[PDB]
Formats: sequence, structure tokens, C-alpha cells
Amino acid sequence: VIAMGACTITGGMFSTDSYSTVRGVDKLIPVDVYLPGCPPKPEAVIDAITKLRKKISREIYEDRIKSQPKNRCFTINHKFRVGRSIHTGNYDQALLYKYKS
Amino acid sequence: TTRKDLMIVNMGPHHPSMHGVLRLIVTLDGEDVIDCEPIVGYLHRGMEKIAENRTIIQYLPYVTRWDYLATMFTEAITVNGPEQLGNIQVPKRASYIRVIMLELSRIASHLLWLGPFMADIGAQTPFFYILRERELIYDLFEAATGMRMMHNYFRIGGVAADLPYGWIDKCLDFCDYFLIGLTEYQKLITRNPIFLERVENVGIIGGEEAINWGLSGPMLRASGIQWDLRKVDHYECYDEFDWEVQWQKEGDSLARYLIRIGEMAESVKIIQQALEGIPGGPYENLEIRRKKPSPAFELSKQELYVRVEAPKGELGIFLIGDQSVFPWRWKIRPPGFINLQILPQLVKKMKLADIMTILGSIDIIMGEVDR
Amino acid sequence: MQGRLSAWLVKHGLVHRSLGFDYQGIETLQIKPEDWHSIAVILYVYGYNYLRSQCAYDVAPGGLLASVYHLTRIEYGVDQPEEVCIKVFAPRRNPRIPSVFWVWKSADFQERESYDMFGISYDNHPRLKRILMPESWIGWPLRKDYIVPNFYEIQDAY
Amino acid sequence: MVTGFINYGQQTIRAARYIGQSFMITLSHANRLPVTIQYPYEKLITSERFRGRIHFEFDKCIACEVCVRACPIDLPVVDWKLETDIRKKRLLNYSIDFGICIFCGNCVEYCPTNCLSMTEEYELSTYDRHELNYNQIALGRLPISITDDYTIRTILNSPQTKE
Amino acid sequence: SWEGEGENSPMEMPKGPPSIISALNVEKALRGIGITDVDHYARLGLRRGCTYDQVGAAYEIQVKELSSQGMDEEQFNKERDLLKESYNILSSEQERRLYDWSLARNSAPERYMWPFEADITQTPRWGTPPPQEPEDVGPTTAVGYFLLAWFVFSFILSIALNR
Ligand code: SF4
Ligand code: SF4
Repeated sequence: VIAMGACTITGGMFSTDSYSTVRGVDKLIPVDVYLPGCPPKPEAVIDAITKLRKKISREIYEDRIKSQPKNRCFTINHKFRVGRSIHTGNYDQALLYKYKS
Repeated sequence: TTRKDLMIVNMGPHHPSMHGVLRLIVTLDGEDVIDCEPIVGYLHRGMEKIAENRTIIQYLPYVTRWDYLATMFTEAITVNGPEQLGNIQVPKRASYIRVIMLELSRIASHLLWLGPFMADIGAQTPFFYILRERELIYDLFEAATGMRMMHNYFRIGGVAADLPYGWIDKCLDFCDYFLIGLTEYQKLITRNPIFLERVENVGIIGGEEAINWGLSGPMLRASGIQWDLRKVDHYECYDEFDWEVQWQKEGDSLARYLIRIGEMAESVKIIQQALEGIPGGPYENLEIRRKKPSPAFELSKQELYVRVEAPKGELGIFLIGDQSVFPWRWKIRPPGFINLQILPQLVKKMKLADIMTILGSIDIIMGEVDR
Repeated sequence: MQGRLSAWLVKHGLVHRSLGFDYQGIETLQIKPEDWHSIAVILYVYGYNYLRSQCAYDVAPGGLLASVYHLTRIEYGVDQPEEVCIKVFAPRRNPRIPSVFWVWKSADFQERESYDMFGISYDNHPRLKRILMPESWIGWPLRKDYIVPNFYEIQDAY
Repeated sequence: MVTGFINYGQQTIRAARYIGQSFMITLSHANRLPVTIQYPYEKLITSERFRGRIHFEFDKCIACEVCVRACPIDLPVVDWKLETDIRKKRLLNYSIDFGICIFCGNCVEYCPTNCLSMTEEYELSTYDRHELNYNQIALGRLPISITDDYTIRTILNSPQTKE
Repeated sequence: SWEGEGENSPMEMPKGPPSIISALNVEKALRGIGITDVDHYARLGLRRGCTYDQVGAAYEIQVKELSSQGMDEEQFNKERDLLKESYNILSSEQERRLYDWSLARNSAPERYMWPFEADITQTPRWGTPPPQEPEDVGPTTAVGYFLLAWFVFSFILSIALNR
């Protein structure tokens, strides 16, 4: 994973007042190389890829067992309310009969 | 055939044809689109909320993040809302520079529309072909403004800085080269039999439907309507230059493609005319230019609506001030967000492979559809 | 001064209220929500082809919710088109405004945005659901007294 | 009936001609030189006003904090204390985190002492996010110009047009 | 505060032919109820969807030729007013828009028809578009001649080499 852009590292301009922007994908995915810059120059993207290659070439077989998930689980009943999907795919079909004055 | 025969596929945020993160819930009856439901908002950063609690000199970097292909149009609308509210005049040199930059951004936006459109049709080489010249446009912008995209060049009552030495001849040479490049594009693409047979009769839109749906720009102009907000509202200096509003009678995607090519040519003519008759004098307004604490632009207490002819249509700002630095309300009228709502009507009873052609005909980028 | 549209409405006996003009001199009229569905058709009958923008905004926190419509004409041979702003005010406790989707289709997405950001419910809109925010979201973000409920991925990148 | 076959003939030869035209237009680009800039063995010389990594002069800072207010996100951190002997603001720490920085140019434009400058130093990628929190020592380092690296071919975008 | 203006204005349609544009008529059109049983396209001889010159021509030939020839009494005068309604419905753009939309809604009330669909002024009339570049047809004939010569050479070669 390469986090390119300031909005992918820490949220960037939206780190302060956006109510829906995830402040960095390191909260979601493990990032190998962080690439700062708003529209980073394509040469800087190539440099980040070069650093990623520098880290990739250092890998051994032991790193493979660092990569498989541990896969722990815990299951309980929730007694929530189960509801069907709101977006069912029905759109603009028989629309002219949906006036309902 | 109502259910268990109709395949509901989520051609969603991660799809090569989906420009950005647009999602389509498409119901297919053997490669025939029964209907489609557009789901947007995967890029909704709440930019209208961030428009408040931010001064204009702070909000200007945020502006280029809607319509990131045509950034100067968003910057122009953001800087001409409050400068119309405060009755700030713009010098003639700054206005000419603004016209040149807007037309260059229109050229770049039409290019980077043509790329993904032909990619969705199936041709990948035109993407690199447009990028060869969009890099030159980026070089001109970086020489003038300082960055390729997110220029932060437009300012209230003028521009950030004057054009650097040796910019006029560079832009003229770019125009001379780009006319040849556009002729090469029309030679390669326009009469191709596969391109025509993929494009000739898809997405026929009536003029009345285009008016009612709120379409603008090349979408509305490709239905027999000669409606350009540069000539209607007398924006900047567009009344001084000789140019023609590109409109076509038929409603298909080929009309939109021809309109965008002709708009690129007319834009090039506008840069040539503007650079031939560039004026002198100042560029920043000396009246507004005045360790000490520095206030921002205090907006007046009245409502305002300002429009611009973006390459995707009409981009608008509805601004309500509060006699303070932070605006009370900042509503963005996005051309793509309104042009997108006609897509389920067009793709209905069409085929699966035609969805790419229809969606590439509409200039949709997802950073401007949501805010 | 009375606008052209206001003079036409008082000639045709349609109730309204003139709120003045913006900085460009475009007329601003206020329409009661109960009469808005009948007045929109008459507005199109006047000749307002183009629903340029539909917007909603907060008059004051804990106060009225205003829905804004911008209208103009698209016609051949007209030099200066006539544009009008029209505002419909609804209470915060239960905002209800009739939908103009059956007059201008351009409101189709836009009113949904007005429902997604401010919670103004539109009656005759056939597909009124959240468009920008996630479909399972609770709350209207653009209201002035909205408070974000402390999600982990919105907090500071530690 | 024959005219239908004739029209089929003329609307088939046209398609073959235009396919050959597309082939010729595309293959004429094989005689043209490549435009590719071979990074990292070749680097494009940045413009005179390219907005890259910030350079900060510690001696010229007065801790007036207008660079914080001009920032869209109030990013720069200016830790200062008052030197009571002279009652002037003494700077203790200055830090800009480049993971949040967008390089807009507001700080370098609204700084009254002009101690903040934009360099050409792009390519600031790091393996760790928290290594992007540059303090007043990292910001004070002089940028490495690509013209001083003699293992690469510096590419100029356009002729110098200084004649 | 203030008050809601234009509360029927206490005169509104003071004398003359009353306007067909009203809240009640519009509500009836929305619900799918015919707002006027009189066919204003009739009593003029016109067809549905006629243009704005035909309404005036029909007015002229119905008020000067057909009506004035019949009787000279004052019953003609009110009959003139009986025509003067329909023309004023079919000449003004707004009232005609309302009338055609009401007719379209009353015809098929189950399905909805927008006002722009029943309006005849929505058809675009902006002249001719700028023509697209002309086409080059010479290479088409060259390619066709090449393929025809190839086929004839194939025929001759097969016949000669088979023997
Ligand atoms: S504006 Fe300049 S002098 Fe003032 S605190 Fe910021 S860096 Fe220091
Ligand atoms: S360059 Fe812009 S975003 Fe970065 S620290 Fe300076 S003002 Fe803030």
C-alpha cells in the first residue's frame, strides 16, 4: 500500500472541518510508504515507488509469516432490527405512474 | 421475468469506466439495461460545511478540489462571488489573463474528457495522445501560476501575480502546435467506423428534455440549443473576442464529441485573440491591496448568485453573507451533478456496453458531483 | 419596486410576498408551502423554462428552513433573460415542502440533496432518499446546530 | 436491388480507408522522438515559483503566528515564550507536518519577515508517517538542487527564451 | 411580519375575458380533470398542435368571412365574443400552455405528462449548426481500385496457375 496525497496520509485540508473524511488510510489499511503532497509530482510518485522497492528487496521468508492474518473471531446474538437494503435498484421504472396527487 | 431473471450488478466505485467513485446499480435482462440507479457521494467531503468557518484566503485552496480538471473556473467563480458582493472592480489586464487561463483550462478539460471517453469506447492510445499536450498545458500553468494543478492563482480583485517574461510567445507556440494535434485527433478518431458505430446513435436527448432536466454546456448545446453563458451574461471580456457558440442539432454522443472538439478550436482562437490584444496597467486592484493583524474580506449582508460556463456546463455559487469573514451559506451548483441525473433515462432499454459510451459522453468527474 | 413576476401574479390574483432583490436586481419572492405546488405550474406557464438551481439553507439555528429555487428562460432571440429567486420557508420541527419534480425534472437530484443536508421532506418526490451522505446515516449535517457523533476515523490521525 | 450491393460496396471501402487512416496516424508516431522523462535517471527542472518543501529561517522568525492564521488548516505549530527581560516573543519550537500540508503557499506569502520560502524539494516520501513532522532543524536544511547532482540528466521543459 | 401580498387583489380580473390561469384550474389540471369542456381548438377550424400564425388566420377567416356572412343582428356581436375567448386562449403563450397541458392531463390521467411535453414552444429553433469539415473521397476510390485489381489478379492467377 502506498498512501499518496496529504488526504491519504492524515486527511489533508479536510483534517479540520470535514465530517466524513477519513484522516488517513493507516486507520484502515497498513501503509508501507507515505507520499506527502497535494497532487504529488509524478516524479515524487516514482520516488515513493522506488522506496517501496527498496523495502521489498529486503524481505526474507520470515516476513511471510508476518503477513498472514491471525484470524480471531467472537460471535454473539445482537437482537437488533434487521432491515432490507434501501437501494434495491428500482429507478426510473414505471416512474410516470408515481405521481400520486 | 420480474425477478430471478433480472441480474442486479453493482458497477460501483471501483470500475475503470466509472470516472472516480460513481456507482451504478444496473439491472440487466441478458445484456439489456432494464434500468440503472446512480449512487454518488463516495467522495462527499462536506465542502459546503468547510466553506463556512473558513476565510476566502483560506478557502481558496479548497476550491480547486471540485472540477479538478477545470480548476480556474472554480477559482474564478469563488473569487468573483465576493468581489461582486463588495463591488470590487477588476483591471483589464487581470481580466484578459483570467480569460486566457479559463480557455486553457477548458482546452485541458475537453482533452481529459476525450481520453477516458475513447478509453471507455476501447481506444487507449488517445489517452496518451491527449496527455502529451496536457503536459504542455501543465507546463504553461506551472510557469505562470507555480503548480500544474491546484494553482491558487486567481485572487479577489485580480490575480496572484503577473505573467512571467517569455510567456506570450510560449503560449502562442503551444496554440500553433495544438491546432496540428487537434487535426491529428480528428483524423484518427472522427470518421473511424468502429467509433461511429459505437457512438452515432446513443443517448439521443431532445432540446425540451435538455432544458427541463437542467442540462448545461455541451450537453444542452448538443440538442439544438445555442445557450452559452459566456455570451448571455457578458462574462469578463468575451464580448470583445470573435468566437462562435458550438451547437449541434442531433442529440447523440457524436454531437457532444463534435461540440467539444469545436469548443477546443474556438478556445484556441480566443487565446490567440486575447494574447494579440493584451493590455497593460496593473493587475491587482490597488484599492483592496492595503506583523499587524490582517483581516480577511468581510462579506456584505445580502444574497448573491454567480454563474460560470464550465466545460461540463454551468457552475454556480449561491452565497449568503453574514457581515463577517465566514460566509453564512455557500451552495455550489455543479454541472456534472445535474447532468448525471439524466443517465438512467438514457441507458434505459439500451445495452450493457453502451453504458460506457453514454457515461463518457457526459463530462462527469466525481470530485465535482459531490462536495 | 414591484417586479414583473410579482405584478403578473397580483394581476392573476396569486398570493405571494416580495422580499426584494439580490445584488444583481433579480426579484425574490416568498411562496407559502401550501400554495407552492400550484404556483410552480403557473411559474412554468409564465415561461420559466430553466430551473437553474435548487438550494436549501438555514435562516437561523433553531429556526426556519428555507428552500431556494432559481428560475430563468431559455428561448431563441431573447437578449436579457428574466431570472427570479423564490424561497419557501418550512418549520424546523417537521419541514414539508411540495416537490417541483413534476414541473421541472432538474430538481430530481437537487431536492434529494436538500433532503440529505437539511432534512426538508419533499412530498411528491418519488425517490426521496439520501444522495450524498451514506444511506443509513442519521442526522442532517448542514444544519447549523448539527454535531458529528465522534466517529473514530474522523478523529485526528494519531 | 443491385444498388443495395453497390452501396454496401462503397460503405465497406470507406471503413477500410478510415481504418488504414487510423493505422497510418498512429504509426506515424514511431518516427517521432519519445517525450518520456526517464525519472529517476532524468529530472525535470522545476519552475522559478514551484511550491515544494518549506524552508524556515529560525533567526528571522518573530512568532507573530500570522502564518498559522493564513493557513487553511492552521497547520504550523509555533511554540514560543515571552522573554521578560526585553518583552519580545522568543521562539522555542517551530514545526510543520508535511503529511497534512497541501503546499498552497499562504504561509510563504503572508509571512511579514519573509523567513518562510518554497524550495524545489519534492520527493519527500518516508516510510513512517510521524517522520513527516519536520521541526525547525529539518526545515532549516538547504534543499538539494538537481543541478548539483551530476549522475542524472537535468531536463529543461522549454527553451530558455531569455534572448 | 408584514403580510402576504396579492390576497386576490380585490379586483384581479376586473371586466373583460377572465384569465384561464388560476390556482383552481391548475389544481384541476394536476389532478387529471378537464378544466374547460369547450374545445377551443374547435370553433376556429384548427387542429391540435397548430402554430401561432394559424390561430390568427383562423380568427380572421372565422370573424370576417364565416360569421359576418351569416347574420347582421347583434347576436353576431356576442358570437364575436364567443370567438374572442378561444383566440385569447390560443394566441397568448401562457394560457395556451396551460390549456394544452390540461388537455394532455385529461386525455390520459393515469400516466403523467410534464408541461414541457405538451408545450409547442419548446421545440428548438436556432437556425443551422456550423457545418462540419467536408470529406476527402479520393483515397476511398484508390483503396477500392486497389482491392478490385487485387481480386481481378486473383481470378487471372488462379485460372493461369490451375492450368
Ligand atoms: S509568519 Fe513567518 S515570522 Fe510569523 S510566525 Fe510564521 S514563520 Fe514566523
Ligand atoms: S504551505 Fe499552506 S498548508 Fe502548508 S503549512 Fe503553509 S499555509 Fe499551511
